[PDB]
Amino acid sequence: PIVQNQMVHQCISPRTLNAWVKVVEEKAFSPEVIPMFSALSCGATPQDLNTMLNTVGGHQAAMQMLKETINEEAAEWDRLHPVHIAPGQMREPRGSDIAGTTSTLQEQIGWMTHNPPIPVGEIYKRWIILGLNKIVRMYSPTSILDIRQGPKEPFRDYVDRFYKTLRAEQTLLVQNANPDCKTILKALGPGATLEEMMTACQ
Amino acid sequence: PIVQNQMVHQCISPRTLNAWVKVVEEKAFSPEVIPMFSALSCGATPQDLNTMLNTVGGHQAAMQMLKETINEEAAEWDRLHPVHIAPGQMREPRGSDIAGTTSTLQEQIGWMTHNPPIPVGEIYKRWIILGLNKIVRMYSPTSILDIRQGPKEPFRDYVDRFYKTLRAEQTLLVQNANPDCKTILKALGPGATLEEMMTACQ
Amino acid sequence: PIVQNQMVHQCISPRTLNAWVKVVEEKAFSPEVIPMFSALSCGATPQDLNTMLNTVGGHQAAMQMLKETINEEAAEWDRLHPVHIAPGQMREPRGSDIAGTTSTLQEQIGWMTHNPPIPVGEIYKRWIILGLNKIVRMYSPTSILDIRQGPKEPFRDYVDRFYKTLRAEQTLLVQNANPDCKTILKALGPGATLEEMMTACQ
Amino acid sequence: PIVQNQMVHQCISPRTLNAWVKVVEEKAFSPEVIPMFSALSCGATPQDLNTMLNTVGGHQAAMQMLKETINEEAAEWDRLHPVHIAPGQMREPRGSDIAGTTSTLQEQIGWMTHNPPIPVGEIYKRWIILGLNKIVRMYSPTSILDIRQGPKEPFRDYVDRFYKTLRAEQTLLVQNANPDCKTILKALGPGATLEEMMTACQ
Amino acid sequence: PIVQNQMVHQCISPRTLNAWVKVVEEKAFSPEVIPMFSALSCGATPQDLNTMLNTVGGHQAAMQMLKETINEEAAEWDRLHPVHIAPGQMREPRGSDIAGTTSTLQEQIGWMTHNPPIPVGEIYKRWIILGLNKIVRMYSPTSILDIRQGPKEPFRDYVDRFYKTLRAEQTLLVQNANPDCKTILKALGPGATLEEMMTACQ
Amino acid sequence: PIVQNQMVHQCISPRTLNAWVKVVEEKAFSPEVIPMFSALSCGATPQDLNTMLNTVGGHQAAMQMLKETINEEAAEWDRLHPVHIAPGQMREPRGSDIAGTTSTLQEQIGWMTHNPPIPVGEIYKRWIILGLNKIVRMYSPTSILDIRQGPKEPFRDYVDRFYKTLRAEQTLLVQNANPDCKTILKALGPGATLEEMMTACQ
Ligand SMILES: Cc1cn([C@H]2C[C@H](N=[N+]=[N-])[C@@H](COP(=O)(O)OP(=O)(O)OP(=O)(O)O)O2)c(=O)[nH]c1=O
Repeated sequence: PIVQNQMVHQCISPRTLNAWVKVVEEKAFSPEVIPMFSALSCGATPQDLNTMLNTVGGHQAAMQMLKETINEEAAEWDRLHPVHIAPGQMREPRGSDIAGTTSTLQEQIGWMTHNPPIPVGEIYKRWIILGLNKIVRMYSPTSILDIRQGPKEPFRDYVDRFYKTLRAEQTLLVQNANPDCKTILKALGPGATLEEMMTACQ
Repeated sequence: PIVQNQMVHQCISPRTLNAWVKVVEEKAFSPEVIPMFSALSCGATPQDLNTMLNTVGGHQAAMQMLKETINEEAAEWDRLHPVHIAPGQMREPRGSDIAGTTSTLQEQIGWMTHNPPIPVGEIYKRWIILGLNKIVRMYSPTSILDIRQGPKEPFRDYVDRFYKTLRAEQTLLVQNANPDCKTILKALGPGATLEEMMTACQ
Repeated sequence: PIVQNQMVHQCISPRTLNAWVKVVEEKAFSPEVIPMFSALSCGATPQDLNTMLNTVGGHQAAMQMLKETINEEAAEWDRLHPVHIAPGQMREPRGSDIAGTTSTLQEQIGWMTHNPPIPVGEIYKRWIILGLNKIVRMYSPTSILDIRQGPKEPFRDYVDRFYKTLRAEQTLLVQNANPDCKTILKALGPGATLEEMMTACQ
Repeated sequence: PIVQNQMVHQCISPRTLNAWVKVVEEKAFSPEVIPMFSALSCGATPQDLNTMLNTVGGHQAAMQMLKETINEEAAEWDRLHPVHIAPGQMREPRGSDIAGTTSTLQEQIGWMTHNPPIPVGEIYKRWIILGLNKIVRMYSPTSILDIRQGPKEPFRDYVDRFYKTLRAEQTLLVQNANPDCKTILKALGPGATLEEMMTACQ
Repeated sequence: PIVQNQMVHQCISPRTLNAWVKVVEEKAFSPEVIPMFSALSCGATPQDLNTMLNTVGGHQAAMQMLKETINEEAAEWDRLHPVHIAPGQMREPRGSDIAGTTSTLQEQIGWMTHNPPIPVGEIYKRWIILGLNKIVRMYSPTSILDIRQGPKEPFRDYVDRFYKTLRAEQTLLVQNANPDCKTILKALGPGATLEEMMTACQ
Repeated sequence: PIVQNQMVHQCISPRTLNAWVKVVEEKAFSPEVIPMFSALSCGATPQDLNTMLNTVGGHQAAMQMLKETINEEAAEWDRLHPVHIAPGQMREPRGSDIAGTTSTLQEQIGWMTHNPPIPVGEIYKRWIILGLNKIVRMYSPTSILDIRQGPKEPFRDYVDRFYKTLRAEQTLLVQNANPDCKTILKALGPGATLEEMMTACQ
């Protein structure tokens, strides 16, 4: 990553490397993996981002879908930012330089610490996150339409399932509630907060 | 977070990230989670606070109740602090900027390290804590009225249950004691400290 | 805590937070918990001390006895140090400011780094330790009078039990020894060191 | 490694040492070991690279194949960069100096921090990585031609196996799919992305 | 401890605290605990040394024997260094100040960072180590005279037991060897190294 | 160790201490322990080297063989570097000073940070490593002549055993291969690389 000493390059830590590999191993593509990715890659260069993605051993279908989204984003970058070199001067990054496949670490550092910065790390991160969100959505196993409260399922447990599903996938809460709770919730009227719904079906 | 070097931004550490996720996994919304949240988010920016909340994988009913409390606090902020920009100048934060959904990290840093500081991290933290306290109270499973000393339950064990319940929920200690201990405690008279009660029913 | 860079404030570390919670979980109020508390709270502000106490999830009988001892110490402080403010000047701490319930972190820092310092962290720590020692003594399960050497119990094992009990609770060693060892120890005469006693009953 | 303070030498950390040994123990020569090697050896001197390789206890067939590839790369270096010393001056590195077998740590440091640098650490790392890629390929147990979708195997599971194999080893995806999915995929037409294939056989 | 920034005081780390408690829990008073104690207390003040000793929960017979040895060493210090104060000046340490029971942390720091230093931490450490060596010797369960090679016990295993015993306790190696190995060893003649003995009875 | 701030002394870390003790516990004197020793003792003083050796609890036969090799190396040092003191001047180290048994930490530091340095830490380390290599060789359980490929043993598994043995101990690879693989390997002709042998007997 690049952090403050000046803005300097630091090696990615074993701690970070291991945190990410273990998140992926334990959580696969549950939606909460994405903010963890984002936070573990704070200050990442593109080289660091590729490290993190490359150190994942399974899920190679997902990793190939990700390469696809990256190549689409990189093609769109190049459409909007065609590149035209001057000895000792900073060249303009192309999509593949942002994605770290045709740029050196030194180039990456030169862009990211330029004044003003060309934040290649943050641009690449957004393309990766875009890819990862597609993957989360792909691997979401259940439609929110199939999350319905069981006859002895506590409302709270049902709400947990409901919003967990909506998170991966992205009135009905009441519609999908069991008969007894639905009756209570209908009687609460419109404008009830979630808190008030949950208290009423407790 | 922002800490002293100057007040500088530092990446959230894997240690912190993992500590918080593991607290939530092991303790759910026992009341002791709140001071742990507070201490793990020392110096947090709003971006860091969202990271911590976003990395929680379960409990999405609670996470949605929290969003509600945040949006109420943010609406009250905006009622009290309407915003009116000057090139290169610091804009005034709105509720959604404090909550980190419409402000950049750079803006956040600019507010929090301003002289005088606009402590958006601490303001957001208070809204989050307000939400989390509601959640603790919601998930408290037992009324203090139902904590009563068993006939062979050691007084100390009963007192532990009593104050654990009162903590989640927020004379009777004596009223709820078993017959034998209640007699002893009545004889102690008013003004007995807890220490003296516990020694008397040992 | 406040440590040297100047004396600066630093966030409490996840390491410290977790160490303390795990000590309490594994050791409850064995006497060795107290020096561990003391060492983990090195440089603590009152806010940090409250963090550490607040992050404990069980033992709420003990935590309430502790609040009592704190309020007594704070009432005695106020009796000895009544407080009489000048714009931009440092106010004098009251008991509740020392205990961190009515003082801000900034006030705490201002007292503790004043020249000369008003060491609110160290004063509060002593009140806490006073409370914790009462708790250790309360939860000590056995009178030293009931620690007696078993007929086949190795002397060393008996001495361990004896001094472990005396530590929680706070001639007889010989009196409480078994017949065979007592005879040997009586023959050693007065002035024997513990080492010499232990060697004689080996 | 050499990192920024100046570019200074730092001892390899126990954390790094243990991370690498544990990667190798758990993952052997799965392809994801290589980027982990690369990232754990960030800033490595040749001495550090030899440390990391030497601390591996098993896999000595692989370690000897690696020595072979290193000696070939070192022989090619010497062919392209023959060496011709001046008291107190920096000598030119030979292959065996790059590989750290005939150079001291001090020499290594002198090359790597020279202006301009003679990046012996990065040159050696590339030879090692070249060797490790041969080893990954050797130990790849399955031809991509033998990865075929089972009749009840979910497409996603089959794609994972397919790209995992291709990664170790380095139209057919459709050819190797089961009859039912192959029919769907043929109907999608050419130019389908992987995402669209995976959605169609879901 | 006191370490270099100036010589400054630093809080004892949770890492150190936990390392020591775990050594004692796992190893009791095997002789190898002593060098670990020494290395974990590098730069320790007397306050730190007391912390480390006080955080041990079991072994209170040993801890009381240690207090005895400390009080003897402290009495001998006072015999050799009687103390005779000048406002704002450094007083001379007595035994009990060296052992940290009557000296403050500030006094300790003032002695240890004086020019020239009065190394109270190192003096106390030597008294502690003296005590701990007595304890190691006390708890050594076996005389070296009872370590004899079994008829099918590998020589190496026997030598391990022999020198392990001698270490706790502090020609015969040959005398205590089994008949077959003793014959071989007698034939080797005098002046054989241990290496040569071990090779001969392999 | 001594590392860069100036070259300053730093305490050995609990991390290092524990890493070494655990390596020895898990790996005994497999050859890979030696490079781990070397890397964990980077910058070690002789005092640190003795710490590391002294903290090992088992293997006291090996530890005594090591003392022997050290005393031989130290006797050879003294033969080549006899010592002839000037108030406030640096004395010349004898073998026993290099091995840290008759030199103080301060002396050690004075030698190692002298300009030019008298690298007592590196000299002692080489004597230790010399000893440890003898120990590795002693405890190597099998002659390379007894490593022969089983009739259903995969060639790769056999090569692993072969080079693992050669490493502890320090044409035949083909001679010791099973009949079927030996035939293939004979047909490959001379000059085959290990890679080509392994591919041919796959
Ligand atoms: C002793 C022991 C530790 N662990 C883990 C628990 C801990 N997880 N986290 N932290 C690790 C210790 O690594 P940790 O102390 O976190 O080291 P690091 O992350 O490098 O931080 P620093 O060195 O303090 O700067 O080992 C275990 O799983 N089982 C065990 O028996």
